[PDB]
Amino acid sequence: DWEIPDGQITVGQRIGSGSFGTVYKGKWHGDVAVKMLNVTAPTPQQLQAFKNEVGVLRKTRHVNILLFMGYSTKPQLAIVTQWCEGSSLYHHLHIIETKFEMIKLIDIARQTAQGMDYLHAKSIIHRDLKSNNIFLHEDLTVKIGDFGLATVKSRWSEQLSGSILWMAPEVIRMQDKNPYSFQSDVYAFGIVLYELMTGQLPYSNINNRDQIIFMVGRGYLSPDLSKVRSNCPKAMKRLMAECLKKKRDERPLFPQILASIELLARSL
Ligand SMILES: Cc1ccc(NC(=O)c2ccnc(C(F)(F)F)c2)cc1-c1cc(OCCO)nc(N2CCOCC2)c1
Repeated sequence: DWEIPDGQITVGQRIGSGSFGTVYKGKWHGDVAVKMLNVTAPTPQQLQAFKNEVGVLRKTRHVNILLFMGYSTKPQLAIVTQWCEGSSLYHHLHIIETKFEMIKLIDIARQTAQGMDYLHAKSIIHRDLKSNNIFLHEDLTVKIGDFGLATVKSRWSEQLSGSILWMAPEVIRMQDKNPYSFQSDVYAFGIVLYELMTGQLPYSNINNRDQIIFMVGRGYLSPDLSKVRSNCPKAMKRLMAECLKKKRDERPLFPQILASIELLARSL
């Protein structure tokens, strides 16, 4: 089992906090990351979202997926994962503005498609794929996770969460019927491809969030693919357009995406 014996995990510096949890850099067989899902006695919702997140993570054993290490219920509900030196893709592209070579951008894309293909084969829909959830371990290896603390685990689009730029037209329309599919994860991956190849977030010239929501959902607005840097291969721009298709069934799945990136990478 993955239940860590009591009084083994130690917690150090607070790395983040939100409505749905607090993350610390901790110690348990070396450096680890610890997520405290509750503070006071947990609600039945918190216990269930904990059981569901642990259920998802315990099924993952892949180099491009954040390493789940274990869990604790005493004294608080905790999830222990590996600790990674580095920064997320978001930090690199939009905060410190790292100028990666085209070969590295294609490799980050390949490693993300690699981890995504794995999750989909295990019937795990990410539901929140974006550059912030793509960690660059030692600024070289992609480690996909869900580092967000604004959202809860399980169920599917209540809403209320700013990951709108990576939302497929069918997800951004905020309908009662569950809009989440493998294809909505592919659209989010297409947005990540846009960020890699442009170095920008889409719709940067629109200052109104409700207008972005309305227009993407209605198909009036889509990413400007002419913004992709000159050295972006024609196959990559073609793949990006395929992933961003408004009709979800027209979107390629990750075994196809992965084969397209692997062929692209060999032909540089
Ligand atoms: C500790 C923790 C526990 C569970 C989870 N859960 C998932 O990752 C998850 C949930 C649902 N599904 C999946 C899916 F991948 F299958 F989709 C994955 C995350 C963390 C966590 C939070 C976070 O946040 C930092 C503050 O934002 N930083 C990290 N780092 C680890 C690497 O070193 C830098 C710090 C780890």
